[PDB]
Amino acid sequence: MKRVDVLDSAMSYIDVGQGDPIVFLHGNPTSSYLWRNVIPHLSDVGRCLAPDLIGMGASGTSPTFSYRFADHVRYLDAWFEAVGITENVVLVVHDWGSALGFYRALRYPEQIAGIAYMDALVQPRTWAGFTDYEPLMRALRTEQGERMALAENVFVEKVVPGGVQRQLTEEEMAVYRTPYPTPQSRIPTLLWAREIPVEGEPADVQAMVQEYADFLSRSDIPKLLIVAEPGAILHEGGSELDFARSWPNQREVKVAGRHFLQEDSPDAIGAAVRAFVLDVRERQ
Amino acid sequence: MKRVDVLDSAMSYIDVGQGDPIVFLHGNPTSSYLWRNVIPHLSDVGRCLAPDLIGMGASGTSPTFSYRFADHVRYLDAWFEAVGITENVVLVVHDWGSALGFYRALRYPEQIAGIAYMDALVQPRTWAGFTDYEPLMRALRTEQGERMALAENVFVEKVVPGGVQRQLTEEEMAVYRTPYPTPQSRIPTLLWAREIPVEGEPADVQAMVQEYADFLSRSDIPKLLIVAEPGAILHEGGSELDFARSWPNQREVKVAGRHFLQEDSPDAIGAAVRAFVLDVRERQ
Repeated sequence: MKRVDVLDSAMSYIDVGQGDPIVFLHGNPTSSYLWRNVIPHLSDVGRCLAPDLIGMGASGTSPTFSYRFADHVRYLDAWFEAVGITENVVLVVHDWGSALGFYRALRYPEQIAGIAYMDALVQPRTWAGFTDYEPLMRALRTEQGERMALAENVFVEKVVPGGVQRQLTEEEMAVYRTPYPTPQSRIPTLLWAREIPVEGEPADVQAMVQEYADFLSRSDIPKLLIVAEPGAILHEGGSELDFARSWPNQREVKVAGRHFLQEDSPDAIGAAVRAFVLDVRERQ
Repeated sequence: MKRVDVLDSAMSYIDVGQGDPIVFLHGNPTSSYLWRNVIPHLSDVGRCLAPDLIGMGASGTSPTFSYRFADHVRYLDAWFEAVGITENVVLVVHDWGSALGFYRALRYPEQIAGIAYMDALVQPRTWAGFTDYEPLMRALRTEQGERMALAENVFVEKVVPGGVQRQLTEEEMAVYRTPYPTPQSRIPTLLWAREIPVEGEPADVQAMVQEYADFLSRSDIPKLLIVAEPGAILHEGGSELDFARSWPNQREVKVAGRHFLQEDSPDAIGAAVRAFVLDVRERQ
């Protein structure tokens, strides 16, 4: 991995290949590791970059423990600028990664050549859309959350295995556990749970997400929507997937998987993203 | 103790006596407990209020783990407004409590009848000014701080006993460690170490503290400076105590103690504050 100072911390990142950039943004509680089997379908047709968000993966931590969505936006902005990823960017995004990439395309659309997204935060959430996850996420946003996320590491020990159809090896789980050895190291996972805009709160993230939803639903940026079956956030019959399916200049591809679909169908995801990237580069 | 909702958390506070308000503000890593033997010298001549800052004492925690100085400013502002402590207020402040009270004085001087302060943050600091705390406070502002503050709870187990001349009882230490049973509960103590403006950094805190320093050094608000012998932040020979003695309309008293002087001379402190308060109310 490479590494670069960002603000008061340091961000590690995968950087393999040549050409126009293809940026892979992970979510909670994962890292660039999640993309390991998808990137090889792309590293001969583009410069693949996959950063670990601050406090996650192999990256540095926030010395002020500033782990809100706004903080991650600032850290990732600093990373884009430091590395020079400002022209003809294909974003490949998932979970909070989508929120970060969507927001970036909102503010710098001239820099974005295309967006491929999966189980994404496409608009502010409602509790109905959480379906199977509603009791857990609700509890994480009450005072129980400190125990569940920090003392019990629930995202790594339960959400990750729950969100994969196949059985993870012990080495895979060891990799996912590596950034989070102590309760005081797991604050980013709790914050990501508490930052989700659900029916108005938190109001600042709700505003940012509403803004990029309003923009992307009218933006002619080329898009690939990868839908997992049965999926999680974006699922058949759900209001959020319906909204995503309204977006313009968009193609859709279906693959097998739950929330962490990369662990179940990486080759199909990589093949779809590769067709997309070639198509997008054709019209530059 | 009383308790009131403030922003997204809840603040516990002592509220005893009646009449014009006298507000006692503690710093790192203490709580209103620090004033327990000072308030009885005042509660027959004023409404004494002593809030525990968010994440400390008996108060609720910050669900987003937002523990910077500006966050505490917002939470304490919400307390001031909810309890309506906005007229004829005498501030009795110490350590980071002083920064908060000073900053309140800066923005709403019409609400402030007088300020009694001890071992306070009167202006941005220099590393020399730290004297024998310099090794600790340098280390905490490096990557070792997480181990020292979160894993070892250095501020409660070491800094508090080291800042009192007498030996603290078992019950006293049991109280002081009550908010901090786990590493993930100790984030406020580390944030407080990292937020001190030292030689320009952090720059936002430095701007705030410089602003209230410029203001208070020229303000005619009545002041009582309680100087501890030998003290810690405000010591003989130091530039910070010299600047503090620059401040107008001020009376100075001396008592025995180190940083946590309330634990060694609470009756002297209480008598000085009571005298100051009665004078302030007589002139108002």
